[PDB]
Amino acid sequence: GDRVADVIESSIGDSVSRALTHALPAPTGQNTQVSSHRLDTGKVPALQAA
Amino acid sequence: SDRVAQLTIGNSTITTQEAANIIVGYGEWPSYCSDSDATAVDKPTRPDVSVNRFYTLDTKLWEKSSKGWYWKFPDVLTETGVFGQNAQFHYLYRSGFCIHVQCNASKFHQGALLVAVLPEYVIGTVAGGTGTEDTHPPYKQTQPGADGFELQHPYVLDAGIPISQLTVCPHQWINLRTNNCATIIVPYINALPFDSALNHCNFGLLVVPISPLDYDQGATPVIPITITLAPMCSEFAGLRQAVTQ
Repeated sequence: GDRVADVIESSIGDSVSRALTHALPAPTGQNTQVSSHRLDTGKVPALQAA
Repeated sequence: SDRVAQLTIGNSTITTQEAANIIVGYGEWPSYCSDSDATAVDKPTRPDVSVNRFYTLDTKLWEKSSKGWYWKFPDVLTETGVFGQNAQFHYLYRSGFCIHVQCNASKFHQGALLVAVLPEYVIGTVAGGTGTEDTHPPYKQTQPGADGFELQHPYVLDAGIPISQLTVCPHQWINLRTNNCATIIVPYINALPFDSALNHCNFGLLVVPISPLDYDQGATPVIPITITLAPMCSEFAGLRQAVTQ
């Protein structure tokens, strides 16, 4: 009998693969959408950290 | 109704009294490019007045021993106006054209021209005359400018093809008894939605007299031929520094 608590809450016996991602379809390349000019702060896609 | 006509695009305007109907090359009008056909992602520019107006090139002369001429479009306008000063900056180009031709004369003169529009009119040399000597046409015969270039062998149009079959293209005549001008409208003819304006030359205008000019003494001998034309639905893309050639 599993009467202790550290055995009930245990993560042992996990046959599942936690996947962050998930596949999607792509029969064609992506359709470029329209854009216009923006002059805002905070928003800044160019600056990355590699 | 069919004789009188007027042509107003841009700041400019044309009148004419003894004309004929207007032609639309290959049965359709100009247009801007679709979002499906197009491939480039950059947003074009579309001035709509500074470029889409009548430019006047140069005024030739028509003697009795004249043979013909041609002009390559849109090479004619690469040094003329805000049109040309955009076509040097950018790399990609799209446009249509309206083309109006002038030649006046009295009711004692006689003659006939043929005003045709041929896409991809490659020029071919004479192979030295013997046939063996391979040659190529120089730069001033393929992009001669706005001053035009004169034909040497017009029966074959300098490309091994007769002039007898040039009417299958968009053509008009100027029979001096009947009319005094020819108006031709043309869409953008190319396999690619955009293409350069400096290297590529999409079509060539031809003006060949079939029945020669003739008159009697005491009459005005100078019979000029003037060429007028207007871009339409002009787009540009790929901005960068100016490139003459």
